[PDB]
Amino acid sequence: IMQKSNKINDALNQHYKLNVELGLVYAHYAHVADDEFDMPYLGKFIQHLSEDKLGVHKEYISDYFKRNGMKLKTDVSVAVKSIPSDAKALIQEVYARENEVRDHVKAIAKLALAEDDYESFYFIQWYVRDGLKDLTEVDDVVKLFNSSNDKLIIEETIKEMVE
Amino acid sequence: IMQKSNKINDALNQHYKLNVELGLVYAHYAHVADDEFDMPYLGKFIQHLSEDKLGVHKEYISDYFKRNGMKLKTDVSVAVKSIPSDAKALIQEVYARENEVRDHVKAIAKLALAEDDYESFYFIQWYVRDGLKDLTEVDDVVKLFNSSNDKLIIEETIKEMVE
Amino acid sequence: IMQKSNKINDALNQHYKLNVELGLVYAHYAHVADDEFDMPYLGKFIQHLSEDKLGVHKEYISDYFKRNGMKLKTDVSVAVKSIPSDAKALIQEVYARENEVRDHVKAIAKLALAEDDYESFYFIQWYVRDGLKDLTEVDDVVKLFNSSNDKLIIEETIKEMVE
Amino acid sequence: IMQKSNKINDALNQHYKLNVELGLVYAHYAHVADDEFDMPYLGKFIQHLSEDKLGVHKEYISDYFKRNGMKLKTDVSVAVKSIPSDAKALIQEVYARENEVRDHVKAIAKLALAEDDYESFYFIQWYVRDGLKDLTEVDDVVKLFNSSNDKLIIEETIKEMVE
Amino acid sequence: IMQKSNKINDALNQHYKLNVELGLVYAHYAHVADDEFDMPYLGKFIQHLSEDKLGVHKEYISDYFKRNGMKLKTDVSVAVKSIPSDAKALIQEVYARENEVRDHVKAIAKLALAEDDYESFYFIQWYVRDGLKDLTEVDDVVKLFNSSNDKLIIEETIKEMVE
Amino acid sequence: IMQKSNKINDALNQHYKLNVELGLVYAHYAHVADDEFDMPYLGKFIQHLSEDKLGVHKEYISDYFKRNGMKLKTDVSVAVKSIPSDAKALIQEVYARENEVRDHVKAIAKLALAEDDYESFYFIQWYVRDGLKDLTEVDDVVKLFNSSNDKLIIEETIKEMVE
Ligand SMILES: [Fe+3]
Ligand SMILES: [Fe+3]
Ligand SMILES: [Fe+3]
Ligand SMILES: [Fe+3]
Ligand SMILES: [Fe+3]
Ligand SMILES: [Fe+3]
Ligand SMILES: [Fe+3]
Ligand SMILES: [Fe+3]
Ligand SMILES: [Fe+3]
Ligand SMILES: [Fe+3]
Ligand SMILES: [Fe+3]
Ligand SMILES: [Fe+3]
Ligand SMILES: [Fe+3]
Ligand SMILES: [Fe+3]
Ligand SMILES: [Fe+3]
Ligand SMILES: [Fe+3]
Ligand SMILES: [Fe+3]
Ligand SMILES: [Fe+3]
Ligand SMILES: [Fe+3]
Ligand SMILES: [Fe+3]
Ligand SMILES: [Fe+3]
Ligand SMILES: [Fe+3]
Ligand SMILES: [Fe+3]
Ligand SMILES: [Fe+3]
Ligand SMILES: [Fe+3]
Ligand SMILES: [Fe+3]
Ligand SMILES: [Fe+3]
Ligand SMILES: [Fe+3]
Ligand SMILES: [Fe+3]
Ligand SMILES: [Fe+3]
Ligand SMILES: [Fe+3]
Ligand SMILES: [Fe+3]
Ligand SMILES: [Fe+3]
Ligand SMILES: [Fe+3]
Ligand SMILES: [Fe+3]
Ligand SMILES: [Fe+3]
Ligand SMILES: [Fe+3]
Ligand SMILES: [Fe+3]
Ligand SMILES: [Fe+3]
Ligand SMILES: [Fe+3]
Ligand SMILES: [Fe+3]
Ligand SMILES: [Fe+3]
Ligand SMILES: [Fe+3]
Ligand SMILES: [Fe+3]
Ligand SMILES: [Fe+3]
Ligand SMILES: [Fe+3]
Ligand SMILES: [Fe+3]
Ligand SMILES: [Fe+3]
Ligand SMILES: [Fe+3]
Ligand SMILES: [Fe+3]
Ligand SMILES: [Fe+3]
Ligand SMILES: [Fe+3]
Ligand SMILES: [Fe+3]
Ligand SMILES: [Fe+3]
Ligand SMILES: [Mg+2]
Ligand SMILES: [Mg+2]
Ligand SMILES: [Mg+2]
Ligand SMILES: [Mg+2]
Ligand SMILES: [Mg+2]
Ligand SMILES: [Mg+2]
Repeated sequence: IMQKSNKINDALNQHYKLNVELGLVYAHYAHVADDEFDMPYLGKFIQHLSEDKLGVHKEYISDYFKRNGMKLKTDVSVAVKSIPSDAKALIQEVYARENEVRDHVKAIAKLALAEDDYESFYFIQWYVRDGLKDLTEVDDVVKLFNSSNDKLIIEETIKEMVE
Repeated sequence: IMQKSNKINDALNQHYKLNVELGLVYAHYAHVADDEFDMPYLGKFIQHLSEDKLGVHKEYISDYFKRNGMKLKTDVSVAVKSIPSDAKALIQEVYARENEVRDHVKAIAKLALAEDDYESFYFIQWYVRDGLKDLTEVDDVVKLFNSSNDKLIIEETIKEMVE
Repeated sequence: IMQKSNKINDALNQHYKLNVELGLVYAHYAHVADDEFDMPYLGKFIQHLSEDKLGVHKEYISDYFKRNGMKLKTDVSVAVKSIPSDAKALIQEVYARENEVRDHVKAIAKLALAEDDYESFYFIQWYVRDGLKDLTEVDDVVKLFNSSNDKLIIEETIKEMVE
Repeated sequence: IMQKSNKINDALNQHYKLNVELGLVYAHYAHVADDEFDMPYLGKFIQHLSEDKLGVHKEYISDYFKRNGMKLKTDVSVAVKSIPSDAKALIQEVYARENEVRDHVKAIAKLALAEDDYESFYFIQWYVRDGLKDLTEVDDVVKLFNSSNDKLIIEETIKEMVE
Repeated sequence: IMQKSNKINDALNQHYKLNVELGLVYAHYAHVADDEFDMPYLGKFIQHLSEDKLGVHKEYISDYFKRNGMKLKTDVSVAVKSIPSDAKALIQEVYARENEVRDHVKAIAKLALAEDDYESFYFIQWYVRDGLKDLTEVDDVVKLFNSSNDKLIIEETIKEMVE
Repeated sequence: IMQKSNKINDALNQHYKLNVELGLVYAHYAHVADDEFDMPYLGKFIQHLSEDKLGVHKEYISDYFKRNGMKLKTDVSVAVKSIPSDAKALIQEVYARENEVRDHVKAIAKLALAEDDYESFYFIQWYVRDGLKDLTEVDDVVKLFNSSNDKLIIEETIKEMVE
């Protein structure tokens, strides 16, 4: 009498895929921030976000599926074929992707209510809140590039954020 | 006077890609071991191996590239399109893939000597040793399925291995 | 039945001499960084590298010779007859010399294999790894001069590196 | 795709046999050093070397075989049919045998590279280093017999070495 | 007025030889128990018994000889030319050899009284008691193979015995 | 109104050079004491003196120059082209060089007073005292070779001095 929603199943499989692929992209951007742009703390901030997407962001869905009978799907393809031209544009790109996360998460909450899937509406509340948190942390680094022209000042300020 | 080997660069980019894709496959197999085969400790063993491949196995290469000027490439595609039929065949599949890792790692060591790239030969020694270690840990779980017909006995024995 | 290689003996005596003379040059550059360029932390970084070259870098060879019957040779001549014009070029010079160290160390590893001197190949692995480490630490200071125009910002950033 | 080298298998079985038989000989020499030559600390030094050869020196090979599918062979024959005439010649004999160990270990490293068996080249690095260490510790006792004519002085000096 | 018995000297040299050769055989059986029969705890039990035979069982005799003027003889030959077909028969074989130890030890006690060698009768009391102890510990593992058909149950039970 | 004395500048640059070159010679003699003469504690005593000359003895001058505007000069050449024939003559040679240090240091103090350079007279007081201290410590080892014919007795006595 509690059959899982296929629509929610698909939307969460899509979101699983987004977090894997985002995490793989951020792992690359973390590398570039350190190696090419000489900003290892910016690299550490982005690497932390990468391990976040490839960790709890995907594991919570996988665990959730175990409990309710939804089917997990692993279908992944991502190629980092060009890189932003400097550190500001790099973190600006990360921002734009985190903003899209908020839009994807919102669609899932809306769908969960349309499906009368209150377990799924409960489960997604965490993503609803974290969408704004991850976006805010990234926004706190974007602001640094408009507040100083000095890479090492910026780096020094980031070091108190991923501490 | 210390220009990086393109051949080693490619072979390590390929190995980076193998560890990402293997890690994504193992994350799926971990899920199935718990959810479908009712073996959450086998699932915990495979999840640990997944986080190993998607963690230090790929990060050491990325860090190494930063030091020597090799170029990191992120080009990933993996789809888990069928799953082994039971827990024994699942861990047997994991075994077969770890055995292939040893063959890939051996080719890189051999290439590093052919290139007179002793930094790369040093760097790969860790993978040379870990290839046998990961294979042995997986082999220690395969043996359980030939030693008992009782899933819960096996599960109980695995619990002292990923402890 | 285990007679020491004269070729390895000479190559390690040459490397002993390189580390003494490099260490004496860096001791001078450390002085100049502090006294002339007003960068005492850059001076502390270079002094640490000096004591590294004049310490374990030369002592490991001397100890090794004691064990295998190779002959130690002390033949040293170095004069610091001009100094780079500013702090950036100073650390750039240190970089260029550490990069040459990697090339010298690589020749010794290659020779050890050609001689079937596996004790010497083992012994040099430490230098193979440290060549990249010392180069990376120096590279981490070079990057600072391209990341800021402010000596005191740079100095402040170096202070968290030789801490 | 990772089939074990029979040549390495044989060379390591031979080395297993050497460490057993050497250990049995040293256990006898330890006895004689104490009982016949009145040098119990020299006896303790040689007994420690005996337990070294009959312990980790043979166990590491046996463990290694478990991991890679090589076959262990136990084929042992040793008879101590004459004993050196005094303590100096006793420790001189031990020295000569440890020097031969270095030659045997070197042949195995060389063979491992010829076989492209990098797991075996990794595994033998420990023996490559320990060959010089055991030889050096034994050499440190040989030197005592050329530095003093007084057994009890020598004994007293050995007591700070196997401490 | 206290001249050592040659008969006891020979019987203890023979027993020294038995403990060396038994210890070498058990080291091999320990390997097989783990590697071939997938029972590493059974392997750990047999390895412990091996180090027992090759340790105090032989050292007590060697020490005893030092005190009373008996001559130590090292004459060793052992080849493990076939292995029992499964774990039960392996531990059954170990049992049969430990039972023979009790018979050999009993002959020495009897001889010591016939020789009026009360020091030797005292010295052998330890072996008289340990013969039954080692036999009992081995018997406690034999019983497991008649109490369960499940290798992993047996393994789990052995793990609380060599703990 | 406080212009640095060129004469003191030269005399301290010469003394800087003496301590570097002496330190390099002692590092070699330390090696020989251990390796050739079988006296590792004598080697440890001489190595400590080497690190003394190449450390504070040269660094105090370099630091002093930073404070008063004197120019540091690095002009070093030393070759150890023959070695004394035995341990006594080795330490006798070290003694003779430390005695010359006292004469060089005395000339600098005398010059500092002739120049009315009381900062330089203050600065050299440390060297005035250390000249006698280093000479006394070396003299305490020379005395050992006239007090015993037994290398190991001497070695044992040195071990309580560089402790
Ligand atoms: Fe569907
Ligand atoms: Fe976080
Ligand atoms: Fe599921
Ligand atoms: Fe792209
Ligand atoms: Fe940038
Ligand atoms: Fe998050
Ligand atoms: Fe600041
Ligand atoms: Fe700060
Ligand atoms: Fe701060
Ligand atoms: Fe290419
Ligand atoms: Fe692990
Ligand atoms: Fe890079
Ligand atoms: Fe598939
Ligand atoms: Fe199953
Ligand atoms: Fe691993
Ligand atoms: Fe249990
Ligand atoms: Fe249990
Ligand atoms: Fe338990
Ligand atoms: Fe030569
Ligand atoms: Fe350092
Ligand atoms: Fe030497
Ligand atoms: Fe110059
Ligand atoms: Fe400057
Ligand atoms: Fe270094
Ligand atoms: Fe700060
Ligand atoms: Fe600050
Ligand atoms: Fe700070
Ligand atoms: Fe064969
Ligand atoms: Fe030891
Ligand atoms: Fe085996
Ligand atoms: Fe013999
Ligand atoms: Fe003697
Ligand atoms: Fe050893
Ligand atoms: Fe003493
Ligand atoms: Fe004493
Ligand atoms: Fe003492
Ligand atoms: Fe007899
Ligand atoms: Fe026991
Ligand atoms: Fe004896
Ligand atoms: Fe047999
Ligand atoms: Fe079996
Ligand atoms: Fe026993
Ligand atoms: Fe149980
Ligand atoms: Fe239990
Ligand atoms: Fe238990
Ligand atoms: Fe002048
Ligand atoms: Fe001192
Ligand atoms: Fe200056
Ligand atoms: Fe000379
Ligand atoms: Fe001498
Ligand atoms: Fe001094
Ligand atoms: Fe004494
Ligand atoms: Fe003493
Ligand atoms: Fe003492
Ligand atoms: Mg409604
Ligand atoms: Mg070649
Ligand atoms: Mg060759
Ligand atoms: Mg080849
Ligand atoms: Mg009677
Ligand atoms: Mg006057």
